[PDB]
Amino acid sequence: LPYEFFSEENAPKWRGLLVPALKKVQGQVHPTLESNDDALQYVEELILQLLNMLCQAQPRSASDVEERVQKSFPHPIDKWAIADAQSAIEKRKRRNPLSLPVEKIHPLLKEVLGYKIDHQVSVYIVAVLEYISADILKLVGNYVRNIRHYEITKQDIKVAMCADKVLMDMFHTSGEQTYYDLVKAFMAEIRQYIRELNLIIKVFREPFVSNSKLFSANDVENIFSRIVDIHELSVKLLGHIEDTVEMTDEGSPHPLVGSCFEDLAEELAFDPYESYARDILRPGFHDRFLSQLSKPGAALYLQSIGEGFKEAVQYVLPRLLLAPVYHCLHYFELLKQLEEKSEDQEDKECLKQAITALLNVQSGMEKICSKSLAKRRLSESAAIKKMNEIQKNIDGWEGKDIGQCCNEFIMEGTLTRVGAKHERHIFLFDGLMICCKSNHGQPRLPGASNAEYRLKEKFFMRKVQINDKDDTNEYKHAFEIILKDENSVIFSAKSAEEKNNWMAALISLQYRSTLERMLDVTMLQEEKEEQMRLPSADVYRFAEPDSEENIIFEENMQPKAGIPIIKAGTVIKLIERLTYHMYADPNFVRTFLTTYRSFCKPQELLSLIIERFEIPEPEPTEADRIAIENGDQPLSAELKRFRKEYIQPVQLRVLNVCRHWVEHHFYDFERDAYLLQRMEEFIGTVRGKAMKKWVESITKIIQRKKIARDNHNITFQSSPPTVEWHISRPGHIETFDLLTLHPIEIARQLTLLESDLYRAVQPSELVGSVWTKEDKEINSPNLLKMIRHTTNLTLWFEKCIVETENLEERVAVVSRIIEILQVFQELNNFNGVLEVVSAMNSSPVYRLDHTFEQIPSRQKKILEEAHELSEDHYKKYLAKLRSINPPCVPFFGIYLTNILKTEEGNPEVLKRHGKELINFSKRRKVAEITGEIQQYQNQPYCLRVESDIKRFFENLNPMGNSMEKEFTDYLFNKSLEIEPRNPKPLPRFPKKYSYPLKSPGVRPSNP
Repeated sequence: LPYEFFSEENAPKWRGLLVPALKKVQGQVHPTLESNDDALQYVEELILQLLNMLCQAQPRSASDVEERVQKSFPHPIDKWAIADAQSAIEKRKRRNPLSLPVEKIHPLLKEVLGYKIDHQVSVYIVAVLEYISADILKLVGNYVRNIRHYEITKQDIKVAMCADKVLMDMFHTSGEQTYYDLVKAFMAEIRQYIRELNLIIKVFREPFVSNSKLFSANDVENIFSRIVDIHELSVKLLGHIEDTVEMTDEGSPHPLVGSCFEDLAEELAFDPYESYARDILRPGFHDRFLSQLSKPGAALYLQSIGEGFKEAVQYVLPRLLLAPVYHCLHYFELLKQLEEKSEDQEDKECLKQAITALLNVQSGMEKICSKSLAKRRLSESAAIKKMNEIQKNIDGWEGKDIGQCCNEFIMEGTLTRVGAKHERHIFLFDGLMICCKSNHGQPRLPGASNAEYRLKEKFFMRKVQINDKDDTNEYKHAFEIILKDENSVIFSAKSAEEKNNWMAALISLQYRSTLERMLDVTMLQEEKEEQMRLPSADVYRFAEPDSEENIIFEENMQPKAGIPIIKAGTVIKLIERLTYHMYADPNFVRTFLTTYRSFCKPQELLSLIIERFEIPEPEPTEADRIAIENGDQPLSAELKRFRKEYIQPVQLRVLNVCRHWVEHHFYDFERDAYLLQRMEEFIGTVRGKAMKKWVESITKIIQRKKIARDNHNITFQSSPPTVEWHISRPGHIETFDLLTLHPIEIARQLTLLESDLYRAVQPSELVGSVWTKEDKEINSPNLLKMIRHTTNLTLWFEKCIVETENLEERVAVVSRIIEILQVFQELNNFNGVLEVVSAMNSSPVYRLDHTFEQIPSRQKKILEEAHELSEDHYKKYLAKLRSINPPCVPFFGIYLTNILKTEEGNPEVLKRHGKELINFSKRRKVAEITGEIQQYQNQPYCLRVESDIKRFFENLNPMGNSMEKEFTDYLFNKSLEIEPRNPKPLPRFPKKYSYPLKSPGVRPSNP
């Protein structure tokens, strides 16, 4: 009685160990695909199925297990598996121990097996289980990567299974054409293309290069013909295309890739494509080819390398070599889509220069492909509505709907079954074979089927192998098929033309898998052989390894964890992650540039990014010296494979953070004249091929800023409300006063004024309490400028009140100020609103009972409304702000208060092993708050600025040349004068204003 899989006895012991572990394996093969618990719960059921049959043989030693593996597991999967499991016993260095919980599997093994086993045996068993787990995810991951889905599901796992012959032997739109999308699409296509290239180079071409005595130099050329060159180009192009996008900020319609093509086209890099397109479409190509796998030694070497290898190299490789053609033709038809949909002038200029330089190459192939022979090979190599028609075309079909096991049809032709009376039309489908007898034109009885065809039987199409010989006997252009538990059927064709057609699609299905597998094995192997030493930690500080005393990460923030994030760490490590060669982080670069002045200085940062930029190259070996001035020179090629792949990412990001720097921090270089000087001189030293583009990028921005500082008047969308005139004629700045100017006009101008101030505020001025530092004027020019405004305005209000001795007039004044509040409220100017509340809560005013008595009851409710904005920690206010759309002027007070609580609630540094790490968590938390500030800086108000009035409020000097304390006392003293205490009589003060005291008021004009 084999051990149950559920298991009916022990169920919660086989479902809570695999799912959590396999999720990590998927990130090892395809770090670009998402995990799905549903899919992972299906894989564990497969891995468990394997664990049973392996324990059936009941091995007691690590040697008895190997036997069961070589027998059950097909080839060559059994040879690579035993090589991996052995690596576990050799105790040799490995990426990581068995991902799957070994201490969870070990006890359960002795239960299923039935007896005691050494720990060395268990590890060997799980080792195999690991190789198989990763093998399934590696396969299904490929298909998900090909269909461009980016997500894996339990469903697509089944599809990849059926496509196999090994795993089945053991387990048994879019009309839209946006400019940005085509780039992301092409980049996805070129990635698949490059993968196919590596398949042709490291799987097909490698064997011909390995065996020299059989295949010579020119012998290989006659087959592939400059295929490597095409690869080195696609990589570079894929490089510059990923770099241009990585440099494109969010404030841009689309990356400028036009310059990229211009460089390659100017160098005529698309020439090897022409040489290739010819050597492949030649009339005498297939001849030299087929006459290459027939020569002595060839037919035997192909088989030794792998089983079924020969069949694909002869009936598939030719079709794979046609890819670079269609690929190259795709560029031309794509560049034209760029010039048409280019949103930039300078960009479109580089597009024309590219297409023009590729006219000779385009016109070339456009005529090479139009050949009477070449054109016939192109159309050949080139839901669901089709399957229903084909299934319908079948009469009395006894199988399950074709769509049960088939998603597509490969080809449709005719063949003659040996021992078969009539030629059978054949429908080709993935995982299925269809045979029918034609009855076209033949008479039928009324009511009987009218279908053209008639099919007797069907085949699985899994695990079938074909061998053919154009024998003396009446067998020609035929293939051999082995029915399971059945005699093989020979299928003949009319000519070799169709023979290759069938052999193509057929061999491709069952053989494609072996390729993708052998490719991943090779690629992975190459990365291991290439030993790369980390830069000397003595000459390069950023090279020092990572630990728990120089850098920290958070587990909470990220479960995968996926994208890494840092809690704290020294400035060195911080900059390392700021320009981490492996991956690029946009969020971190933004945050860092906003909150770096709290623990690092501008001059300091510049000096550090330079150190990070310039990296000492590994000293050439002794043999490189004698050859550095002579032929047969190393050329440091082995070093370039790392230098080029390390320098680029590292230095690219150094120029990236340096790009954002000179764009969103132009004030830093404006504050220190020497800082900018260093910047322009550091760029001058930066030299290189593609480095020019990014250099011109930085320089262009720097010049753009300088011309911005020197000498505006932007326009907005209609329509601006007509300005409201006051009792005093326009232009008369002298008569300007609270009662004189028109209520709503005053609010508009103050709203504009306070809005610019708010927008001007840089999130930097609010980090590390730089406004509290003695050097407040330097770090927070805008913040302070805003604060001073609120003070002056509020004071001005109180001054307009207490100085109005006459009660009748002071009531008017207070009444007017309340009206101005209303217009702040409707203009979403919460600032000005609360600036009025402050004057109404001031000592000199809050005590004027006699004044606040003679004001309308309708206005009191308006004032009391605002008084409630402060209550409950600005609860009412915060709720109101979230229901408001810009333009609006937020109350800045709330932000300052929170920011403080954050920098006081969190230690500036974290102590680890006596060391001191810069707590970056604070920096982010603060940035989160500063974000809520920028959210409202986007859209300005739609109001026409009036020079005189704007100036008037900019020149507000209530205190005159007095001090805060002095002037405030005076106000309170005037309050005790205009309204004495209860016992003291209330004097009758004369009127000061000799103009109409009646409000307009607060009523916009119809026009």
